[PDB]
Amino acid sequence: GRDHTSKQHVRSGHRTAPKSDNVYLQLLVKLYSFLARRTDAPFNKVILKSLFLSKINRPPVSVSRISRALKQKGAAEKTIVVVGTVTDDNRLLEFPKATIAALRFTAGAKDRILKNGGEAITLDQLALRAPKGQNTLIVRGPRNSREAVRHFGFGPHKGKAPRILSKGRKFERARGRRRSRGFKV
Amino acid sequence: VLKKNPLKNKQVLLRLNPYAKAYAAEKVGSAKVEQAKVKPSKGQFAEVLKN
Amino acid sequence: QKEYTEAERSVIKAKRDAKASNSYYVDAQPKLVFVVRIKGINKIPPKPRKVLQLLRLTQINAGVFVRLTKATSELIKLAEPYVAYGYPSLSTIRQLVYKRGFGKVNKQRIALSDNAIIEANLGKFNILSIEDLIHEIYTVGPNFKQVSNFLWPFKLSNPNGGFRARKFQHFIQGGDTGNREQFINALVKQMN
Amino acid sequence: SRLNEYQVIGRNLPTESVPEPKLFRMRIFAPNTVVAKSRYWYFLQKLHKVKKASGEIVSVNIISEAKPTKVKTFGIWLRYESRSGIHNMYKEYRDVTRVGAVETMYQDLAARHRARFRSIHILKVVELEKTDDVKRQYVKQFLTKDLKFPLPHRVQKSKKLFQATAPTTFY
Amino acid sequence: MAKSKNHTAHNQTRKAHRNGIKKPKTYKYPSLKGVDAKFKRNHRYALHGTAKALAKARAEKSA
Amino acid sequence: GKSRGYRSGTRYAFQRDFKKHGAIPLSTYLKVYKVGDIVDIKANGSIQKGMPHKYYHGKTGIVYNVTKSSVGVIINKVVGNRYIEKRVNLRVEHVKHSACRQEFLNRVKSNAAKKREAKANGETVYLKRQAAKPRGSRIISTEGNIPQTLAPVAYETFI
RNA sequence: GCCUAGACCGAGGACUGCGGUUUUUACCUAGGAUGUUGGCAUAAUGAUCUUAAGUCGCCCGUCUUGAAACACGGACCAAGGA
RNA sequence: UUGCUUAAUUGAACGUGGACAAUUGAAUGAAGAGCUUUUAGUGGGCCAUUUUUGGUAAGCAGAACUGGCGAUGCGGGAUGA
RNA sequence: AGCGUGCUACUUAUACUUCACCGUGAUUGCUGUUUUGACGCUUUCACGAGUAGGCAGGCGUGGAGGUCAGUGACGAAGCCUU
Repeated sequence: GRDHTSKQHVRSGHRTAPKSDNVYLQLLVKLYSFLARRTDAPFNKVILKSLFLSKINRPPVSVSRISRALKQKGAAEKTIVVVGTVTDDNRLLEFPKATIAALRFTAGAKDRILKNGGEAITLDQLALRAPKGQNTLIVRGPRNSREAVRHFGFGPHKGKAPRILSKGRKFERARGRRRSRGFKV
Repeated sequence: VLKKNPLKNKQVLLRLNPYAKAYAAEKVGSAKVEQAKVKPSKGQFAEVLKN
Repeated sequence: QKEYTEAERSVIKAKRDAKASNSYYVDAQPKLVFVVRIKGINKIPPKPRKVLQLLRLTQINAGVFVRLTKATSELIKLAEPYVAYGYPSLSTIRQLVYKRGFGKVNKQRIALSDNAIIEANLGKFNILSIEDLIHEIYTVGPNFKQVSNFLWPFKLSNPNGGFRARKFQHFIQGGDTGNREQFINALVKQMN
Repeated sequence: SRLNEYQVIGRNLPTESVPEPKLFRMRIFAPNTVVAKSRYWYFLQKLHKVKKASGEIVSVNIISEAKPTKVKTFGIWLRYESRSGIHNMYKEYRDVTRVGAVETMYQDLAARHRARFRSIHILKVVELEKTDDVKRQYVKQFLTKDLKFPLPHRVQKSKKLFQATAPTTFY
Repeated sequence: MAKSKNHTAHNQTRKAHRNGIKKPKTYKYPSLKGVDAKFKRNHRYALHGTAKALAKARAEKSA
Repeated sequence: GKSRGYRSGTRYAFQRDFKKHGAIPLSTYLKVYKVGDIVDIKANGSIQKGMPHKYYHGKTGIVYNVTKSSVGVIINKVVGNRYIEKRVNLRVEHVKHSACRQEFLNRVKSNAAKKREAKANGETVYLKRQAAKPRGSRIISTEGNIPQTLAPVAYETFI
């Protein structure tokens, strides 16, 4: 017998492989499993983990975020790495010239990058021109902007959104939401 | 693949403790101590007998 | 080895001289204790259970070295009804480390079969050999914490010859728990 | 138990107010020095304001018998607890060693009074030099001139289960 | 007919210590909720002015 | 009829000390509390305004708000399996500075004072506190202190 | 330090290591059993089934704090059956 | 810095800049820490030590702390949650 | 072969120690020898009770798309059988 100070036979709780069965996504894991194992660069181990992430943990990165990242001091010529989809943003007034490496580009996002003299490469082409991820800048999309997060942790005095089907004056606005109808929480 | 006890295996003992050879060569485990024959209890400590 | 021998001879000489000059030589209190958990893992109150977990005594017949201070003494007092502890001799420490010495390397129990294993994990504390480790344990040194935590808790067997008739009572009243102070060596010889 | 006689000397822990505390000595009959030092504190705390935490053990020494091969009669003064109260007795023993007579005492009071080791305090163990110091008849009868006695009805311990010859008890 | 157990705290500390008892996290900047409004009102101007002063300070050594 | 009012069970906790009734000495009203100070809570029965609940009697916390006659104290209370920060408004009569700060603040200055000197003298010094170690060897001299022999005493009734 | 009696096991499968003797770019007891001999291959050996012996073994499902229960359902079998 | 505060250049709060490095300031330990979503069953309990209320008491009724049984076999108590 | 007490040896749990094998979790390494398996191979260490319940990997039945140019009147399917 043993006095177990912790729970036994506990899995790490992290993804060790992609849930997807895309054969091409698995070639990227194969390529970055080798680089993470054989290079000892911190960038390689970060990319390998991001390839495992689910869809909601890889939110789209707009072409505006990349614009804002390229505007950092000394980051105008860094290689933008996005493990996910790069989408278009019609709100931009101008886009610079830069190389962006991404899993996927929308038609609009790819168009604007090329129209401004930039280059849209995939993550395998990145491993050629940067096997160590030299001079890169990883950009991630906003995770908490998802609509499902609005309702997480709903409760009294929390300020989260109720899980409701219809919005209007007759739908959960009277008692508990108004001090004229009893109380407000 | 197999732990060997240095207290049974001489080669493992020499591998771990090179000084062991000297300890055996100098008979350190049975070394005499040179001293005179003295009895320092004849005085007051003889109150162990009675007090 | 030379300093062990000279320390013993100096202590004996001091005792003899104090006997000569109508004095009394009071020996230095022990600075190291060996603690063996001799009680199973069932029906333990929360406080001694937590104390035993902090001493890394998570199984029966498991032994560990503890440097005696007020804090650790009060720790051991809470675990007294479940452990037997005492002041170990040098030969006991050497036999323990040689036969049952394992180090904690990357949270793995690795046998101390070569001085390279000890060096790779305790070189920054100037421990280059099994003898360096034994010396650090015996004469409780500056790096005692690291060396003792590097040692995996010793896994002794049941005594050859058994315990007394009933264990779970204090050694003073014919049991086995508590402090026996030099008889830890006979027990460890039974158990190692 | 199987006992030894120990000298234990102790004192209060030195204080800046009291820098040379008085040394106290006791003769303790214990199986080992771990119990001997424990029994010492047990009797000091019954006689003086001291504890193990606030005190110090100075010396522990075995007291060997002066004349281990000389037959003596020991008078022992006792203080034991019964189921009802606390009593004093004085009992006498014939033995060659001071320790063994105490060992006889512990067996004796267990047999005749159901008194456990924890229930007994030995106030004093004294050698009886003179014959008139003997008060108890169960030891006085062995001090007579030219004492002889046979051992009738000798029982011989047999190694085998079956003996082919009739048993005998001569001696 | 329905006399049952009224109340007990038996097993309640065990359930508390399975995942607890977790201490609250500390942060460099605690919230100013419940702080006196007069101090809170003034603390706004003091921080606003400090940001202006630094912005000028970084201006002289930048361009 | 169970009763669980606000001040239930405070018969002795909210009593004044023996021969300490009446007016409050004004050192209470002269002490200065700053946000971030560590203070002890001890309800004074003679002031019924700004009185803490009986739970906070004897608890220590951090001052986070200072008002005209009160301080806001933060207490962590175990509610189930976690702690909750409680924000209690207390008149300063119920509040006292915690003395645990000053001893540690002294050690902060003492440690710095000792450390800078060791650099000055070209040596090094160890600043961590140490638990009381077992005592070293010593020699007991017996001039005037020949050991007294003690024996257990006979039983005797003393009524 | 030395001698000495017995029991159980032999995972691994080119080399790599740490040591020792160095008489040596050699050998070793030093990162896990080999050598030799006899017998058998119409069999020594192993497995299963039936049975004897020794020892242990209360009738399942269920509700229940608690079932072998003198609590309830169940004679048996097939097919259907949530 | 402030519109708060002071008779005030006093403060209060937040800062700029500078010094103090592995004894960065007790012990021991750490199959790592933190965070989130979602959902199951459960919401009849009982027993032992110790504290304890009602009762003459109860294999009675009701509480406190811990450990157990339930949910658990195994060695001992012949048999037994 | 009772009671009190002490000692010596001895008996044996699914407990402990060493070893083997299984699984789970973690962990070492593996593409200029990656070579037709990298959802793989490989090194090491620890762990293994379990109702209600949860999750994972599998086994089996009727029918469907593809494939085995599959089996079969020289005997399919079914059924019985140390």
